[PDB]
Amino acid sequence: SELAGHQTSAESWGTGRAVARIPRVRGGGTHRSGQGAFGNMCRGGRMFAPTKTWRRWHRRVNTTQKRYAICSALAASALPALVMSKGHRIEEVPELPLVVEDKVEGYKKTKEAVLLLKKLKAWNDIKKVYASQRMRAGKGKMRNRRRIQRRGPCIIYNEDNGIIKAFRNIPGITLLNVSKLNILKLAPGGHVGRFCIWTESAFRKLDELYGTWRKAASLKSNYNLPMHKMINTDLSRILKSPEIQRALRAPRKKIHRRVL
Amino acid sequence: MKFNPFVTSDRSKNRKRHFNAPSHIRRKIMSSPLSKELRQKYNVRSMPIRKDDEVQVVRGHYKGQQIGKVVQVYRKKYVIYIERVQREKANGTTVHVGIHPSKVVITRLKLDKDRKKILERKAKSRQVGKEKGK
Amino acid sequence: APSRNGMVLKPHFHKDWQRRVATWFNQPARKIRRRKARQAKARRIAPRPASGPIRPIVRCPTVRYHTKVRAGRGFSLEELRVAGIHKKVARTIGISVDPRRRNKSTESLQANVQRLKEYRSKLILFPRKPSAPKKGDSSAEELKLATQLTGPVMPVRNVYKKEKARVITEEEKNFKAFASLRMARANARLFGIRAKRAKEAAEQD
RNA sequence: GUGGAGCCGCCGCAGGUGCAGAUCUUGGUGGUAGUAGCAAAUAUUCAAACGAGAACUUUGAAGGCCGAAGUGGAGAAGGG
RNA sequence: GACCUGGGUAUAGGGGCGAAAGACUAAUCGAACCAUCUAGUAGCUGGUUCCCUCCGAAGUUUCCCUCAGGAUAGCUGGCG
RNA sequence: GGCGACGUCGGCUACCCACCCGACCCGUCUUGAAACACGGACCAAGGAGUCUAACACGUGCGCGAGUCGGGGGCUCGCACGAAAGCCGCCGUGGCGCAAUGAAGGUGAAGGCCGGCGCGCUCGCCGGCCGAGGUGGGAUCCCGAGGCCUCUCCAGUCCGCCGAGGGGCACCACCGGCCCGUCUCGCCCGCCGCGCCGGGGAGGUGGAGCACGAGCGCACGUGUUAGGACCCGAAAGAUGGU
RNA sequence: CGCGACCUCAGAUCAGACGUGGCGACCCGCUGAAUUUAAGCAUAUUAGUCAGCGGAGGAAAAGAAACUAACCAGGAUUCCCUCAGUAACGGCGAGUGAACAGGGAAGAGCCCAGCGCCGAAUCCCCGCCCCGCGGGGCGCGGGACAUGUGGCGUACGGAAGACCCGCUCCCCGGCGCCGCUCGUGGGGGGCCCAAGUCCUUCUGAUCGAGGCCCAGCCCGUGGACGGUGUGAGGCCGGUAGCGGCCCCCGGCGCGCGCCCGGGUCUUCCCGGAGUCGGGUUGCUUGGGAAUGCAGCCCAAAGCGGGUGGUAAACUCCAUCUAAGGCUAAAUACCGGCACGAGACCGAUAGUCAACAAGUACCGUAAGGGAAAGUUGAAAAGAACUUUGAAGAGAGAGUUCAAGAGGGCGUGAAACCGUUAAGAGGUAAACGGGUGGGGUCCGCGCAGUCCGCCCGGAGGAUUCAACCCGGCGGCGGGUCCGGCCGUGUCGGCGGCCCGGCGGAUCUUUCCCGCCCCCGGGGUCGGCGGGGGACCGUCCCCCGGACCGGCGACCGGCCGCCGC
Ligand SMILES: [Mg+2]
Ligand SMILES: [Mg+2]
Ligand SMILES: [Mg+2]
Ligand SMILES: [Mg+2]
Ligand SMILES: [Mg+2]
Repeated sequence: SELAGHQTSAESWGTGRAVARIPRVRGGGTHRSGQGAFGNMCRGGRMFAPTKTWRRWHRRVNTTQKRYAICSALAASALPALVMSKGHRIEEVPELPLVVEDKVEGYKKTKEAVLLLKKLKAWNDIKKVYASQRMRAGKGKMRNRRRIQRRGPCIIYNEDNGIIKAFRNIPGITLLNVSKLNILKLAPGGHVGRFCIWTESAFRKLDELYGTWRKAASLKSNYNLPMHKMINTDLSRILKSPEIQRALRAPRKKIHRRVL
Repeated sequence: MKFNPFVTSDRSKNRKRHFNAPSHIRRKIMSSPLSKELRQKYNVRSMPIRKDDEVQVVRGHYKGQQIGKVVQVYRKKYVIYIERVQREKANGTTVHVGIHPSKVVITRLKLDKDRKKILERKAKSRQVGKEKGK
Repeated sequence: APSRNGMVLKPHFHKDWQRRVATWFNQPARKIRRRKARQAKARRIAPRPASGPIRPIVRCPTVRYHTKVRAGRGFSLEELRVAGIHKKVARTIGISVDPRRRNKSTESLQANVQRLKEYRSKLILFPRKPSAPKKGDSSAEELKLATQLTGPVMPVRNVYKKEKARVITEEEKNFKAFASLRMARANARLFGIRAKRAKEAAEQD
């Protein structure tokens, strides 16, 4: 409520007649004769600190963090655990960077779409999207967003030649260009590891577009890929090495409970 | 999926067109599909219903194999009346109970100078779309 | 109301400011509006260049910025005269003309003239019909393209000296010192009083 | 047990986010209570009718009152 | 009779009008009413909505048109 | 080890009652409330520490002597796209890396050796280096000596190691250095010998140096300005009936 | 004394045109307070803002320097980013507070008076016809303007005129159209894919299940809405450089109208007055010894005048030409017509108004101003019979449901009625403590232990052991193939058919030039191109080391099902 909520003209009684000192409306006649005027307390009144249109809605993240997160989301679709346990059924599928040839971008009819995802054993995810054809919890149904629908995979591509015309009807699936990506699409709802189907011309461009650690990338053009904070991350292989257990004391497993 | 900006997606307005329609739009939303035997003869899918198109009622309380002609089309209540389906009052008087015409199958149409021309164009504007597969 | 160690503050909010607020909730919607005002103007005119005419070479006018070079407003009006082109065909050739501009040095004159005699050399015009009064053949066999972007001849190209490697000579590593700046200040602010005592020298007769 | 068409858990995000009070605000309901009250200017009574039903209506007979600066007969203004 | 009364007209807020009481000016007058600036300011009263667990005080110094308040230290907690 | 059903056995909930003991009515100001201090008939729903800017500090993340695209530009005529992506001869620019002064202006390195001009407290020269020293200072290194089925022959080791060395961060001090003034003082330099520049040694003033730590973003707390936690006047002003 | 001009002024229901009111969010001009802040209050703050008044527009205003600058000079206005919360102002308190640079959006410049020349070469009107739409043009004759100055050329970057030289002969409107149109200009109407197929549930399906080796069908069409409840396929519609139509939109091409530009030298012309400035007074601004603007007075000048941020005098230098005018764009929008969307509100919320809301109602008037959404899928709204004057009951009926009965979804709490159970002298209620009673709950009823192993008792099936066959897996292993890390280089291997980068290099390399006398001296280079060296990345063979989440080969041990 911007400012107007105060188009009711009134004043306080100003004396101790027997009512509260809240502003009361004027006149007579109708039922809005001596009722409560504006104030947050009263019926038909104004609200406490009526919200403004200049609340700071839009947020900045500096782009070295916008690129640190897009590297850490593509590097979480590689591991099978971070992409099965997000919820994608990638049980029966082959190799986790699924890579198909550049001939897939000639597809302009969606019968060729469905036989693609069936033959890669990845249709068993879209069949799970059809389980999410519910309707919205709460009161979204009158703010016109109704059918809750789980996302399926994404198809990540470049040099669009028809692939957007063939997959945009399949329910719950996404496309995104491999030059103009989206951390919203790669890591939906915060949980990392959305399942993805790649393309030869897209799976190769990332080495120019993010790089390796050996060189700077040639398309982000002043970037270098992030530096790994740990050398060996498998500490079960670390702490079972004889260079460590040469210097440890002992175990100490006697409990020594309380003696009466 | 809607791509046009110039057409809606909301519930607040599509209902508001749906109840506050004009009348010439109103016959368009009150159609009934053609029967299986007749959607091969004219190969057209749906026709705006009128006063003489005889009909069996398929989905509802009075279901199937009761071919009878329509008698009166309440456009105000989006409801047809058929002279076979009836329901008695408490008085013993008969009145027609009404049904929404998307739950209704035309077994046989009516033809005039207009319906020869409408069934021309509604059949013509299908196989033009078949010629886009070159 | 002031408390432990902090900042004295003067915020300018005592004036009523809740009426004169200007939200930028349309600053995307103006960018997609003024790209259409270019894209339906880049193709609307011609294979004449977008990004305006050829702009001059101009040096920035302060102690802070006189080491760099800026795109300016127009050829001053003797560059049109030195390069030998009439002043009211110059803006329909496609060269921008600034009428009131001075020039007082050849060191910044010639960088415009060298640009200007090179522009017309890298220019082709179209005939009405190919009678071609002062035009050669077909313009480069249909000119290889249509349009440029963001400046015809790249208006900055801020260029620098090399001075690759030298040898210290004797004088050079002796003289040009701190005392070559002090007395430059100690004379140029004492230039007038020392001539005032050189007015008193005459009346001693 | 009613109800008749939508709802919840979990990881995160965002709030016009939690009521005993403000002679709070709107709305509702008791206790008081079948209580206080229906007391300015004298006054009604009998029979008949219409009626499902009469102290209060009509009709009669009697008793009365205002009493010509009217508790009468007519207008202005206002009421429509 | 310096009498009472109907309608017409005139005089409007720091102004009308007064045989004078600060009376009267649409139940409002030691300054009318209506709307906005305005949600005007308040060292002043009234209120300030869930649970557990840990720690847990102060009414004194100095100065102020300060004595119903604030600053400063004191005392407290959280973070290390 | 013992006892026992077709109505019995256990068990309580926001259940009733009886009894004993305990028990003044709740919010609020207040040194003090059950108050003969105020508000409260009952019930439902509404109903009060918000948002924006600025700052400060703590924490979290990214990059790091740099960081930041917030503004424009680029991508096809895309619903979710008012998103996201990129620019870098788009770094202009902010804040930081450089302080002091009123201002003109000026603007942060000493150490060790040797040789010397009366080595004369003044001073001149080359060389090696290079952030000065004192006392504490976790940690790390050397570590005499000891410690295993018999005494002599040796190995990586381990554990207890007396003393000693290098010394992070920091804390106190002494010195140095930069800038502002003040006392004393002699010398040098020449785009040209002057009410010209430069320097010295002491003592003070400074938000300085002494191998830099900042910017961006997000969150919390606090303070201010905005109607500013909600409610409240007697007024005041314009413009009207 | 009449007559005739011309100047002043009037008259007309004369002929023909205009203007007046509405709106007001945005824009332009005036006028313009007080609350508040300062813990008081006068200056200051609030703010040159609300109110008041007058104007127009789809934008308006602003605008082509009487500018910023003080150096290697920038060059209309407007807008955005900074400069900046800085300079400055202020009981130097609270507070207020710009601009120039710089970067981008946008980019468009011109005319007139005058000065001087052209025989008024100019405009208006009336009438007739040239001849044409939906109307106006250039003809021709009348009348008026106008010499107190119309039109052409001209505008301060100069311009004219006289040459002289070498070029060149145009544009623009309408007219008819074809050929187009970037989302393929705009509007309008009208159409464009696929299951109601089997079984099942229901008041009703849009439910749950199902569909051969193509996964039942369509997908550029799984947005959405209504349908008797939850729909890609039942129907409107969505997608689509999908279609067919009807009108309108800019730009080929004949008849018209307009119609010598440029440079060089020589002469000539060259500018806005009760205004600038100055004084004094008020308002205002950051403008401070007066920024703006106004009143009043005195009132200019031509090498002049304005400005250059501390008043005055002198001198020097810079820059612009004021007192006349026009102008699209980038830009502001909370009223208007249409729209689209929403991490919103869900009927005491959202605007006051989801409904017959600025309505009912009040006030003499200015003005103040609410309440109030929901039966069902369908009215199928209770026919008919009984009682009563009727209200209202009882039956019957409709519906899955009247336990949905014409403010009818759900129907809470207070409260009241009634039934039952309980108890009742210190008003009731409460906390601790058991006891009594009642409701329901389980175990379940002297009828509950549950699995593990062993020994007896009878009962019915076939492994396992080994061995063969068998495909798979674990753990080693000559790492033989392949492998990849890091340093050593070499083939310079692709450098002259390599990647990016480099204020590393080269005045015998290649263009446009200055310095010096038709040339040259590198004689110093400058604007620019290669090719040499490094710095990092690409194969070869060669080396190391691990064959490591980098995997397979065979052979071995020891598992595993069939
Ligand atoms: Mg709910
Ligand atoms: Mg109490
Ligand atoms: Mg007043
Ligand atoms: Mg309500
Ligand atoms: Mg009840």
